[PDB]
This record gives sequence, structure tokens and C-alpha cells, in this order.
Amino acid sequence: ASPFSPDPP
Amino acid sequence: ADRRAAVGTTSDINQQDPATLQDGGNLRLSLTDFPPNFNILHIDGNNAEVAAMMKATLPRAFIIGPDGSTTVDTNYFTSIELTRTAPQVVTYTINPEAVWSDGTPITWRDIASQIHAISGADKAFEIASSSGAERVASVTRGVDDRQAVVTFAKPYAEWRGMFAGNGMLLPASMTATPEAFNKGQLDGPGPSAGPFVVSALDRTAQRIVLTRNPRWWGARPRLDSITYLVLDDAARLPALQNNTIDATGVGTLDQLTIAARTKGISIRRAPGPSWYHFTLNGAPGSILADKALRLAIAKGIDRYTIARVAQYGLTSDPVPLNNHVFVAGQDGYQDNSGVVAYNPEQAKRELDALGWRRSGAFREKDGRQLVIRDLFYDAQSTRQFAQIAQHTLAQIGVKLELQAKSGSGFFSDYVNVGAFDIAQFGWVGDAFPLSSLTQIYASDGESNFGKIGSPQIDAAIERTLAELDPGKARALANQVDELIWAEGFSLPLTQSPGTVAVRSTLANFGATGLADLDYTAIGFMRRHHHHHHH
Repeated sequence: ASPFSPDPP
Repeated sequence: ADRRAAVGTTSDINQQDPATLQDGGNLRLSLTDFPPNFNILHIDGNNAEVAAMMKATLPRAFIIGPDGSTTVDTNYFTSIELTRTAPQVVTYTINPEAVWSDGTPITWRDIASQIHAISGADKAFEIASSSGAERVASVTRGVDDRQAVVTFAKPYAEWRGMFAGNGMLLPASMTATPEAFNKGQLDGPGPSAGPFVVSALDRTAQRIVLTRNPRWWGARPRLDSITYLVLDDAARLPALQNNTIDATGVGTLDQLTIAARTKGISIRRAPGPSWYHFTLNGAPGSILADKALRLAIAKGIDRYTIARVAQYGLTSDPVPLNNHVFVAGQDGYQDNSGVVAYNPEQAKRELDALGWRRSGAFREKDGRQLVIRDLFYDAQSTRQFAQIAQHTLAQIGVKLELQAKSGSGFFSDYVNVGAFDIAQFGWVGDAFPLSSLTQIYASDGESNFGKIGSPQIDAAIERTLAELDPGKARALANQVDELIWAEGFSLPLTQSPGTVAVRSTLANFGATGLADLDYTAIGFMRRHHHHHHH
């Protein structure tokens, strides 16, 4: 889990 | 509709011989926002959407397959060798034809500079993750400028992920100094080395264009370009229907229905290791600094209902994600969520024992109301998550104040700085699940936005990374997960369905799951190309 995203992937 | 939300061993990409595809074309995709920083190693540039775009442009040392297996990408490295197993020594030998887009060759200095920049030695680098760089004792020059030998001071099983998967190699000009690392990529990306190159950043048109890298020494891509358009979540499916973009994710049942109804669109499905969650803030001065309050509140959030509402009709027998380290379908996955199993009556009891009593419309203590700011990225699905949690928490006397936000600064201006009590967002994993431990859950983890941790969690992470046996390492990681749940760090909700809507004309592109794309192979099929040999 290294990068993030604002929306549910 | 019928497959489970679990990581498997396949991709769904409409594989075709790229030589039989059209020569040319413009792959049109969407972005949520222009990033505030294009350095994907930076704390403000750790955006999965941008990292996904950069994979078409930057070297990665390994190709990951649909089962998570790795092979050396010989476009970038002649060879990569575990020169010595313990102490670990890895020798990267760079493909002599590899050049950055400014003419500079790729050399051992790029590997040394990057490892130093994310090692934590110099606090001026504002990094998102170390990817184990703090465990390398040295990076030295091998037999010539094109060879780097990386010597580890401690075991690190997932060394292949340093420059692969979500990791990738940046040029020393962008990593050598804190100034360049932190501020050199604010307006756009630095030099790159891949089949494509970012050639246009139009802030007015809200567009980013990738075209063929002239210096690319590998297979000539079939595509002329990849174009990214900024679009909000509600605009994505209409854009696909109107023929303005060519692929976009499918996150709800109604989205799946619209996409599947649309002529010329295919539904591809390959779940990857990514998930959505509530992350709690335990920083001093925050209301959730109290661990017992975190665990009580957690007992009032119904993750199972949330997962069923989020995923019904989209996946089979929807369930919530019950692990921080492994997701469903991965080796080592297990349910460690029981310490905070949904129990409103028990939540109420624990809230009373703490002095959060029903003194008013919501519970109160020492003149403060029990209100929890929920920071999330405004969209239909995310608002739904927030609303369900709001309803169940209201039923136990807890007020969830929804704070929906937007724009490029959701992380850099809110999440990264602790501007929340709970924050909803997603983590996007790859084939290297252990590398998240030091990043997110260690007490000094660079992505520990909520500053929640303990010496026991730190020691359990240490034991996990010291372990050379994979099965024992998975056991130790699950003990870490148990401690993470018991600390009220975060509540995993749903892992990705892996459903993507793609223009039916596209080949070697779709739902990849664990696998990398071969960006030289993406292309559009010719007319009456209706055979499927894969």
C-alpha cells in the first residue's frame, strides 16, 4: 500500500 | 455481478499480438486532479493516479505478472542479481542504452541518489516512504558507471519492490538534493526514461499528454499518445459514453449497469491489492488521541453493512476487508478485526466507562461534545460511506461531522497535516505487501498521518522484516495486523472489485490486477479483429 487515492479503488 | 472481490492470478486485458494492432492512436483516460507535486517519492506526490501515469515513463527494475511474480525488465537492466543472500547484496547492472530524456545516461548514481533520498538519513527530504532504503548499508559503484551494488545492513525480503511495482527509478537530478526533491517537480515531471514522455501539461484545458519518447531504445509503442483529462467522479461514466475517454473504473452497481449497457464498451475484472478505509487521528490535542475512545467508536461503525451497500451487485457475496497487510485472495489473509467487531451496546458501555455520557444530544465529557470530523473526498460513493457511518455512530451518541473536500490538496493540505479525526481514503498496494509496514504503521512511518503507534507495533514490524522464511514472515505480519486493529489505527472497509470499463477496441489494456502493463503493447485493434487467442 505505498501510494494513496481519494476514491475507493 | 459474479466474481468475488479477491486478488487472483489473472489479468483481463484483451491480450493481442501488438504487431497486429493499429499503428498509432490516442488512449484517453481521466484523472481526478492535477497533482500538487509530480515527484512520486514526495509526501505530496504519492498519488496512485499520478504514479499510474508515470509508470508509462519511468524505469522499473522488474515486470510483475498477474500472479505477483517478477522478472527482470531487461529494457532497463541487463541483469539484477542477488549477489549474496545474507548479508543481502544486490547488484543492479543497467542496460547501457538506457538514457534519461535529457540525454544523460542512467547510471549507478541514480540508484545511489534515490536510495539516499528516501533512506531517512537527511530529514530535509519530505518523503512518502522509504521502501526499506533505511536498511541498506551502502550503494557503491560496480565494475563501471552502469552498475550499482546495494549492500543491506538488515534483511529485506522485498528488495525487488524498491524500483518496481509502485516503485520506480527517478533521475539523480531530481533526488540528489532536498531542494530538487521537494520543489523541483511542482509544475511538472522531471526527466524520464520510458516508452512515453510527458510532453504537455495544459492547466487551462486540464489535460496531460504523453507521447512517444524519441530516445526510447525498446519496442516502439503502438500508441501515438496517452491523454489524461481531469474529470470529477460523476463525470467519468458520461465521458466514456460520450466518447471523450476510453477507459475508467467501475466502482458501483449503477456504474456497472451504465457501462455494460453502453455499445462498444467491455467490462474487465481483475482485483488488485487496494482498499478503502477509515484512518483515525491520534495526534495530541485530537479527540481520538485516547486509545479507549478509538476502540469504543470503532465498535459503533458497521463495516459489514458498509461493504454490502458499497459492493452489492458489483461483486459476489460482498464482505469488508478484515486485514491491513493482506487482502482477500492473498496468502496470509485472515480476519483480525474481532477486537473492534461491530457492537453498539458494548460501544455505549465503553463510552460510559470513559465518562462520555448522554448529557446532551450527543455524548459529552468535561464540557466537550463527542464530535468526530470525518474528512473525505466528496463523491457519491464516499459520501455514502460517510453517511452510513454517521447513522450508526449517531445511534450510540457519537456525532460524525462530515467534512467533504475536493481538489489537488486533499492529501497535501488535509490528510498529510492531520486535519481530521477520521479520514476516508484508499491505499493502492502492489506485489510487495510488507513494504507498507514501515511506511504507514511504524511510529515514525512517513505515511502515519494519524500518528498512531506503539513500541510493540514497532518491534513486531522489526520481527516481520527480519524474518527470511516467507510463511513465518506472513505469520509475524498477521501479529502486526492484530496489534494494528487493537490500537484503533484504522478500519479497512472494502477492497477493490477490479472492475474497469474499457472501449472494446483496446487491446493489451484493461483490468491488470497484480500485473504491470506493457506500455509498448497497448493498442487499438483493426476493424473485424474478433479473434481472442488468450
